[PDB]
Amino acid sequence: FKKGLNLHSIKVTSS
Amino acid sequence: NATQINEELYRLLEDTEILNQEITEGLLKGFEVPDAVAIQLSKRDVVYPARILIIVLSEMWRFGLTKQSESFLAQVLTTIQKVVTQLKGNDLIPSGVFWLANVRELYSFVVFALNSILTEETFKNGMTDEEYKEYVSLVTELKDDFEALSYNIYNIWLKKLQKQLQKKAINAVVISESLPGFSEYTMDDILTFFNSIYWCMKSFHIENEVFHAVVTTLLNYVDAICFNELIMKRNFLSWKRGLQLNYNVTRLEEWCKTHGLTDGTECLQHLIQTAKLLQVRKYTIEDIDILRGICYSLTPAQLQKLISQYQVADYESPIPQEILRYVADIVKKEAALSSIFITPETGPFTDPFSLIKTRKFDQVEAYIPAWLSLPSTKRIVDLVAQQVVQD
Repeated sequence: FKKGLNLHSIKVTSS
Repeated sequence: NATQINEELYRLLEDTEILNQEITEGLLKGFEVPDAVAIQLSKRDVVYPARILIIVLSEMWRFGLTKQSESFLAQVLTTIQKVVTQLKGNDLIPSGVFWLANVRELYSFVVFALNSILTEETFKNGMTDEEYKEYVSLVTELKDDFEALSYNIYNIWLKKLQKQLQKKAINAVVISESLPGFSEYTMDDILTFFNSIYWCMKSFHIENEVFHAVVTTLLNYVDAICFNELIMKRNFLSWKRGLQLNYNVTRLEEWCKTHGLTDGTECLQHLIQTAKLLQVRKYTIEDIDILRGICYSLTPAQLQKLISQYQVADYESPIPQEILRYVADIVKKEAALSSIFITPETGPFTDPFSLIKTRKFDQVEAYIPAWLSLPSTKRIVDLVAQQVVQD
């Protein structure tokens, strides 16, 4: 059981 | 397919023989510094390797690829420090500053990571205490790692800058003569040097405290080496030379004042007082006591040396013997109460960055510079974009 580490560091923007 | 994104991405981050090659040899060693007088640069045009590294590292931590991320970061640290170390020539100032930005950026991220692990309840609550202990240990060790890296590259860079300033500023400040209406480095080269540092640290969004520290250090260094050059000069210390010195020093002070520096004067003090000593009248005992009043940073022995090697010009009254006798008596008096040189600050120095509140980390957009030739990394980022869209 590893939940991992999901630091939501990355974003996505579309114009 | 969205069903096979995280899978492929995983299989990309798992290969640290390809990724490490592209990252350390292509991204890091094959770095290109952007153009900085008044040229505006977005923050994304400067710290692109930092951003990429942050992406790869984040996605590695997401998948629990711990050991691999550890190897990755080890080789990254080694590579960055090596790159900064090999810096020489005209690129010394910009490249250096460039890296000083990137590393700093990285540091901030890691701090954020740690501040997420300990503050946010969801992390400490959502996984085993053993795994949590592992992650805390890892991230902390990484934070300290980047701290050490920034310290290293700062001191390396600064030492190199000093090594060039010693090669220019001695001849520029002491020997170079350029007075208004009186008629191989000059003062313009020094001003161009400091201006390069200023515009580089400005255009690359560097905190001004670092600039303050760097320039203060370099100024004190210049003051020291130039004073230690002057005091051993003979058949040279004339009133004209004092005027010239005062002129050059004044130029530097002007640059400091017109570029934010308030404490620029205290750094150059010995040179200023030296020029003042070479300029003022020294014919009476009262004039000598005045000289003691003005030259507070100069020791009596240094005053004695300076005066004793002063060159009297034609149609100028030579310094009386009573005066010299008085000086020797003062020096004796001071001995009754350790060298005549000033020890220059060669280093190491405290990292200024380790005194500033670390930049609050904000979400990095998935992007890799199109001009780069890094296939795997680009594929990684491209996949990451779709991943974030999916979530």
